[PDB]
Amino acid sequence: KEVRKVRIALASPEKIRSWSYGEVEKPETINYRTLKPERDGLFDERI
Amino acid sequence: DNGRRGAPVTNPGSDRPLRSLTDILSGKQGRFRQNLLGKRVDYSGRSVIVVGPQLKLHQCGLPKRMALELFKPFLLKKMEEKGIAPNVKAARRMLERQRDIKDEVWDALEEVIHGKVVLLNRAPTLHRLGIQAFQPVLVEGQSIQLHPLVCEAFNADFDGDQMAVHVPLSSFAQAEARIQMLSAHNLLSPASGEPLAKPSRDIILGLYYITQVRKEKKGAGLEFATPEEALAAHERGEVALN
Amino acid sequence: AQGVKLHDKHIEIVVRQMMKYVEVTDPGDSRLLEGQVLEKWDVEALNERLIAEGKTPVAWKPLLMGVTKSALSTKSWLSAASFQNTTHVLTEAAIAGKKDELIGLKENVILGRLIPAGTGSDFVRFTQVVDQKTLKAIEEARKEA
Amino acid sequence: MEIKRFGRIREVIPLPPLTEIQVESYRRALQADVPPEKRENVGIQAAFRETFPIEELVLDFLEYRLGEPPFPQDECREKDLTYQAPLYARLQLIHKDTGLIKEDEVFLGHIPLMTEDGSFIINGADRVIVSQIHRSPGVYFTPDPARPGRYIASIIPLPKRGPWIDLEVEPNGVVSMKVNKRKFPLVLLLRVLGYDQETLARELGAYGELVQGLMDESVFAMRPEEALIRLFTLLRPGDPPKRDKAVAYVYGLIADPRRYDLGEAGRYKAEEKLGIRLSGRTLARFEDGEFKDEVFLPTLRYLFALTAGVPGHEVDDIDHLGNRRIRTVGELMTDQFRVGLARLARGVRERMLMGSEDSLTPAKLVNSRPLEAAIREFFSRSQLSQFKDETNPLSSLRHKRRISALGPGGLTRERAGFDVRDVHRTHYGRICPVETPEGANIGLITSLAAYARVDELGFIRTPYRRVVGGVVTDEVVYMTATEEDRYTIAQANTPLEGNRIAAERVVARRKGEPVIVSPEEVEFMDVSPKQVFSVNTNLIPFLEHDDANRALMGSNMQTQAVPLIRAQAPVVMTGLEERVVRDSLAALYAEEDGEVAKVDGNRIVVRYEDGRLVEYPLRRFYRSNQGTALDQRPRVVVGQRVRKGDLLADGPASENGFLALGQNVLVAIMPFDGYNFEDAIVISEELLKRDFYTSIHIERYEIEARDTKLGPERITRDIPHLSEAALRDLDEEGVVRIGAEVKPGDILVGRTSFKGESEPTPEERLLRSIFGEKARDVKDTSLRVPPGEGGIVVRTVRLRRGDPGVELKPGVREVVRVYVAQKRKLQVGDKLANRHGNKGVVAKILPVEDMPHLPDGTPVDVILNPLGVPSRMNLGQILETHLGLAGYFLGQRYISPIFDGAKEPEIKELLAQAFEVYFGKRKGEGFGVDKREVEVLRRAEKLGLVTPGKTPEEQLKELFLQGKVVLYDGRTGEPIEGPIVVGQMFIMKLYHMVEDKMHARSTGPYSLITQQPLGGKAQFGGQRFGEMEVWALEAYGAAHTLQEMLTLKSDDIEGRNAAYEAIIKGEDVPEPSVPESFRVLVKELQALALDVQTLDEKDNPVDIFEGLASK
Amino acid sequence: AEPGIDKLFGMVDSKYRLTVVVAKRAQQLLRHGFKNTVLEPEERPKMQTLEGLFDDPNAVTWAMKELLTGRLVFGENLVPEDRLQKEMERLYPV
Amino acid sequence: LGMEKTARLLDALKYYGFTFSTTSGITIGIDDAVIPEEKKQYLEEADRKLLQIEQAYEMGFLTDRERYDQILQLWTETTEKVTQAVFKNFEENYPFNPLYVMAQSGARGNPQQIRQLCGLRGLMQKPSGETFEVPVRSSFREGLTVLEYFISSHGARKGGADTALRTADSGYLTRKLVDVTHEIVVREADCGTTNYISVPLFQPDEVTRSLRLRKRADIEAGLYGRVLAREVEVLGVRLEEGRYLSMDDVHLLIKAAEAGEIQEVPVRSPLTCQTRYGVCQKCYGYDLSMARPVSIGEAVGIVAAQSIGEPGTQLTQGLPRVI
RNA sequence: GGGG
DNA sequence: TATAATGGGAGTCTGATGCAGG
DNA sequence: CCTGCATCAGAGCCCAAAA
Ligand SMILES: Nc1nc2c(ncn2[C@@H]2O[C@H](COP(=O)(O)OP(=O)(O)OP(=O)(O)O)[C@@H](O)[C@H]2O)c(=O)[nH]1
Ligand SMILES: [Mg+2]
Ligand SMILES: [Mg+2]
Ligand SMILES: [Zn+2]
Repeated sequence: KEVRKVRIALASPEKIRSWSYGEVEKPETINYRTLKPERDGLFDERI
Repeated sequence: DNGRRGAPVTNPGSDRPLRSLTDILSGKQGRFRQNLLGKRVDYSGRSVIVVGPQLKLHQCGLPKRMALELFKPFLLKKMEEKGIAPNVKAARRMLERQRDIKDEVWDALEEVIHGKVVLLNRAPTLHRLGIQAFQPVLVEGQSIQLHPLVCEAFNADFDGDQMAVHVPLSSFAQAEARIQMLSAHNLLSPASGEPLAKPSRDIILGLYYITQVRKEKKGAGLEFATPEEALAAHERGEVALN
Repeated sequence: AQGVKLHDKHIEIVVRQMMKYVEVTDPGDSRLLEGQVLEKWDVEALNERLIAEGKTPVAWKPLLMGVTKSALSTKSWLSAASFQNTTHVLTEAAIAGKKDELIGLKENVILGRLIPAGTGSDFVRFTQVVDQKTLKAIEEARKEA
Repeated sequence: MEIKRFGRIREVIPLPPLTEIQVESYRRALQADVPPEKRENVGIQAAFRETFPIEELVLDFLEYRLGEPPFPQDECREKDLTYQAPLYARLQLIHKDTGLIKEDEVFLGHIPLMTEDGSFIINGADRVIVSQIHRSPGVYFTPDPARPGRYIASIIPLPKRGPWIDLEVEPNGVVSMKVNKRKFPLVLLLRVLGYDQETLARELGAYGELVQGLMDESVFAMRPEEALIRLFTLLRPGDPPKRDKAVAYVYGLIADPRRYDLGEAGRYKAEEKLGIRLSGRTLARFEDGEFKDEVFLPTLRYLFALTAGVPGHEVDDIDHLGNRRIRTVGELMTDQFRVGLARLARGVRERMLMGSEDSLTPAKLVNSRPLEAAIREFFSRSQLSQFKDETNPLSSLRHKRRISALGPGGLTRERAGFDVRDVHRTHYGRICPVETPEGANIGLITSLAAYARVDELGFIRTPYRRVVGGVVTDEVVYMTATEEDRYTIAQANTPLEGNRIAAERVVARRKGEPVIVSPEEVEFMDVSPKQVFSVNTNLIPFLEHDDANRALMGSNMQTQAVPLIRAQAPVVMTGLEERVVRDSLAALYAEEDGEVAKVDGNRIVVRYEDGRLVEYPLRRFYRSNQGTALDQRPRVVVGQRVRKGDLLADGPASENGFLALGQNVLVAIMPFDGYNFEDAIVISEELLKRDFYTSIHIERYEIEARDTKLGPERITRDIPHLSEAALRDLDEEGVVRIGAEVKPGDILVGRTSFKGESEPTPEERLLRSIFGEKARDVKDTSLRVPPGEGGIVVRTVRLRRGDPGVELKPGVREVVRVYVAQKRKLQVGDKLANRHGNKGVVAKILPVEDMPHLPDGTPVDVILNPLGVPSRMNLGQILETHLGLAGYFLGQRYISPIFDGAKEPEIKELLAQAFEVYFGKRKGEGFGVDKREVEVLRRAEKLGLVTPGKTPEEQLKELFLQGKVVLYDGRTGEPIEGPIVVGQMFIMKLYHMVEDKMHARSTGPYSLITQQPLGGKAQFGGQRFGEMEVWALEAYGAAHTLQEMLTLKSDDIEGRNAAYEAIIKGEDVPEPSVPESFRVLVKELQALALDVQTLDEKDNPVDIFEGLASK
Repeated sequence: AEPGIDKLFGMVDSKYRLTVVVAKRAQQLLRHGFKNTVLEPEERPKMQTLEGLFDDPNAVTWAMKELLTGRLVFGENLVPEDRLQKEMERLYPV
Repeated sequence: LGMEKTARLLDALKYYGFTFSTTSGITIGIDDAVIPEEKKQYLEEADRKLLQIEQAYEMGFLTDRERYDQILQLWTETTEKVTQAVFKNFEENYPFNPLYVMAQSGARGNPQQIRQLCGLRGLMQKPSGETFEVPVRSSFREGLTVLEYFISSHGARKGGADTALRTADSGYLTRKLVDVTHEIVVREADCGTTNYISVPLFQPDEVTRSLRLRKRADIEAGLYGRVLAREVEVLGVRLEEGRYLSMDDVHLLIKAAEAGEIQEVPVRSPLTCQTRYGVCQKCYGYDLSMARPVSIGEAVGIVAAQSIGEPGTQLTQGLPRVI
């Protein structure tokens, strides 16, 4: 189907959670030795 | 929104406020005015402009080295149709090194650009004529050649100005450019309705010089009854021709 | 005075946008509030539905606003949010649950769409070309059961 | 050839050392050549004396010393090292509790040293520190714009050394004080100083209603201690007003000679303005337990006396160059030094609390990291520390004398308005009125005037000759702006007989205002016209004939002249071009008298009278910051007898010691077939043939081989899947051989890098299996040649780890540098200009047979369109050509000084003498007047150019005195229908050359977040098609062209991949899809907790992520 | 100037409608390899190579020339769009 | 003849124009800036007048304000006088002089620039805005004095800074205009409105306290290319409802007005158009670049913003009044 | 800072 | 993982609009 | 009711941009 309109509206905390693929539990970014992402951190591939 | 309320959060040992979500969306550098209402584009180039008196109003000088890059995908396809390379991948490998470019490749590019137009733009683009379409004429050399009559709409000099080139890709773009955007199809100002491409500078200078008439002081308004008397008076050198 | 020939035609286009809006003096029998600001078109459109519904129509006032304020008030929130005052525009839009109908140029530019002007206008957009050979060829097979 | 100098002005003093503003400022700050006990308290010394002693325990400062540089200047530039000296400081530790004294000399890091010519070397690159103009500290009184009869007194100290103060007098009648933008009644502060109602009444009172309006009873109802506590609660709400805490805050803000610094200039301006004498640089004191006022009461006293209209009280003009001072290199560096020293003190006081109050020496107590970072921060990143402009020797000389009003402690771009950008009357003789940037920075950045020097306080001074009676002495007095306004100053060109003023009426100035005055009233006189203009402006001959807007372009562009291999000095000079080469330090001179023993391409050895055989090595083909070649050439021969100060080698862009920014060419002023249109220039192919306007340029290429987690990058000659044709010019190790021609695409340094987990996809696995070649462990990362670049490889430097003297940044095994040179012939699109501001690009190169030529067969060099002259009003170029015509035939060059120059009659005498050689040769050679010369003469008498009734020789000479000659068109052979102006002009080849600027891209690199093409030629970027460009496409209604710009040619990923595939297959490009930078916009609004929904006509959601983001 | 551009603006109610007819026509020609053209062999636009004369590859030039002849019919709702595509691919293959 | 031929005409005018300019023998030498004999006379006249105003000051007849004001007026008139002298001397005694030829034909130059070459430089301005009483008597041909040069530098710098700060104000202005009008497009042929606007051909004049004809170019700017709202008969010509006014039609209406037949013209205008989200063909009028009715779909709002914004650069109230 |  | 230690250091100018105040 | 008065959000384009 073709895009005819763009609406913008407030997002409930339920909906904010409706988008989310996981909770970021740690301030960690990536592992200092392997350089791969830290599990449950900001770059985690599981999320 | 960082800095909105209270002290802006900074990285340690720097005065630079960190760039928050609000700063990314808004402002001159923001998402809207940088990447959304305008963009950097492919199939474009830029160089110094030089005057090209010999061009017709619908033409521009385009350096061959610039044209080879802008039309590179077209040049690859055409190089296979004739025969300079076995396939598209090998043809590209040949253009990579400048000494691997043979002379038949230049003839190949000429076939490609036939009838197509390119866009010339010079900043600042103040009205719709800051961009016009021209059919390119390949030239040796590193300079763009610009037609004299269009310098006014562009506010172009040859004091070192540069212009940008763009290649409309599709049949649709090319049509819009050749009909709507061609320099020769826009001769009058959309603002005043008066002529825009019009004589100026040397052109005016030459035409005024040949159409001005001499007025000489030697004769100084004498009366002569018969015209044959007058020619005689001029023959004596008493009265000037004009 | 500066020696610039310019057609009034253009200045009138802008001034027309300056007068685009009105302020309600009495709602009569409508949902509007006294002092509410709205486009002159929308209240004229509303008033023929009221005068055709018989209830007393909305009383309105001419309103003159400069180009900046006028620009910020257009119904399209993508136009306004890309201009200026981005947060303010966007917060009021998100609250209202605003819908951008993609009427103007900037909205469509942002989405990368084919703008509603030139070759993109709906007037010229759908025009077809066919050669007389193909026109008659298609025509003969279909003129039957 | 002979050099004929005009002008009657005898300049009593030469130009000062031109880079002295740099050299003298820094030498004064470091005082490295002064013995420590004899140092005055200034610069570095003053910073130490200010920060120490450090209280708790007491650490006291003894003295500092500067070592010698670890590496010489040349070596530093090579290795990307900073040219600097080790700094040590002797400190004695005292225990305020015990008596213990431990003393040691602690190492504080390195300080960068200035070279002889006034520049720096910071990480291998030569840099300049630009002086900063700003408001002088002191006490100023300006009118309050709101109330037309009241005034504000503002006390402004040196930058970052205290708050700004405003003393507005409020509508209620009480005198208010403004500090840190907060206001309160000033009476309260007066009581803290220990003032009583009597002192204020008796001192001031004379102003009936004003002094009584300051009086507030509630404030007097408390001794000086209670009033101090009361004020503190106003300035710091919520902080408990403890008596030691309040004293500390107010002391540090007002009386502390550490946290509050008026200038040394501030002290003088304050003492002079208010008629008081200051004991120090602070507004008040802490003495005998209470506060004692210094400034505040005299400042209040002057304000009331001014409001009342008392004689001797005036408002101050804040743009006057007496109230505006310059902050030079030493001062800028010292400010950053002072900050770094105070930070180190924080470390000292904090360490005097933790870890045992006894077992500490000064060496363990001091961490120098804060000091080193502050100095390194200033030199590597301040916005007054700039990459040196060394395009040609004049470029750097001008750079060092620039004055900026921008930078850390000055105006911003968005923060700046008209008063500051104006040319003030006091700029006369001090700041050049011409040399300023055109555009946004106009008036903020300027150039030091030629005869000006900056005094010890920081005010610019200019020389004038004393005039006693009517006799002009030779004693010269350097004056500040404030002191200059007292006297009556006659113009420099006023007629003189001997030492006597010879005119009955003289042209003079009183406070910048021009006035006619009798010789009895003349107190001083200008030294020279040269003192009013910058160094670049002084290089423009016939400047008195050029409109200022164009003269500006002449000045600025000489900075941009590229050094030419055949460079020559102009045939018409101003007489400064000799001094500029000498002060620049580009050339080379003999130290003492002597005889030249040896002369080489690489070196010159001179035997002096002393007997010492001093050897001067010559810098040959060194690459400047802008890539122009700085190279010195020998000017003497073996055995030549030289005196002290005679030339040994010529530097770049200098010829026999005169500044050579260009070449002298024979020019014809006339339209040529539209190749002249709108400033373009037509040139003769004869110029390239004889290598005029050819310049050498070097570009630097660099590559590192580093350790990775996947294995080492290696620089090797073995590169996967490349033919021997491709590797031919590479040596054994993978480096290109010195003396090879390299063109775009060619390998400069071969390098391999280990392949990522992209370890070849199964598609590649099967292909590789077919050919029976194992997929290699390493991929070809070799350094190559960018599009459009290339040349001859002239040098290679290779630096590894584990070689003597070299350690790279962590992880880096080796660094290779390749220097590639090119000889650039003039070509179509390169840019030329003369010294009067005529500038244009070369649009046509005609073969010599097409060039217009003189009757005797000589073709002209340049054809300039006359349409450039009349609107521009730069006529100096016209007079320059005429005197240039005479000089072409007489074989001479001239010195015509500015404003005291060759005038029209004198040039006419010279032009007539030339005609004899241009014509008399012919009459003797057995040729008479030409047929075509008569036809032109016919046309000329209709124009009133020649007088009717004279022989052809008489008429041709009449034209030659108007600077016009007969010119034959090489195409037709027929004459130009009129006589044409022809002569010798000095024209330079500027730094803007098409080879550098031509760029184009089909597809290329994209940005990380936006996926749009990158910017700039070096990244192979795309052009920016911006907001205004979209409007252009919109107004034309070209929607599909516009949509292409917004999608397939930028960030629409599916579309751009698909579009390329179509062009190489011969299909048409597909209709575009959603641009990726819009998807970024959507997700960024979601990060702001806003729901952005694309909808169809039925109001149902449309998924633009094609299922990828939904669970 | 494009040849006979003034006559082309004559044929349309809106200049932008001219651009669409031309653009769409050029796409018809490219997809079908020019063999649906209404031009005759001597009216074919030619291109001078180093070898010699060949057919003008630029279909947009072709479309304007074709339009000038009068043999093309332009308007709205002339034929369902999909059905046109099949009849043209039937008469002049790809 | 139309566009295609006009392109050919333009290229032809281009071709021959260049060729003749080269062989014509146009040049500029220093002697081509001709100081008129009238200059010395006009300067002598100016000094006796200035001396007379000084007598009225130190004798207390006129104020400091009055004296300064009178001096500026005297020197303004002397400037004008010397210009006419430059151009009269050129026309009568040297009509093919290069400076003269370039200025008169419009190739380059204007009277005031030529006056600075051959005349006096004239009055220069102080850093504030008030003018120096002492003028620069020299011309670029004669050459200036360092003091004359310095006095002149002040105005140069102020001009340069003014222009720099103006392009930003103009630039910003243009961006506002595009944003307020961007949605406006010609969306249909006729909205059907019965409304219109009456363009006045006469402005009430204050000096005559009655009426005078508006200036030509002004009327052209209000009339050319507009559709007539009602029929208009003047001088026996029928201008019908719905007719686009040709430039000739406009000249006819001006002539009828000079003859007292018509004082104002009913005309369709975008102010009164009823089209939603844009205008219609009739209320817009000609597409001025093609000198013919605008095509439906032309993005007219953008063209209005660009037409208004582009001149912003060159405006000396000035641009602040427009904003 | 530099180009239009 | 145990003497006792108890409150911080630091920097222009325009026009539009929503607010505590004679 | 009206007016001072602050807090905020604006201040041209493209290219080198020498980190
Ligand atoms: N917007 C903008 N334009 C610039 C800038 N720098 C240079 N320009 C261009 O510089 C050009 C100046 O051209 P001029 O040579 O002064 O044009 P002119 O009116 O003919 O003046 P003369 O040539 O002396 O007669 C303008 O067309 C501008 O577009 C800039 O920073 N911003
Ligand atoms: Mg220019
Ligand atoms: Mg120009
Ligand atoms: Zn309408």
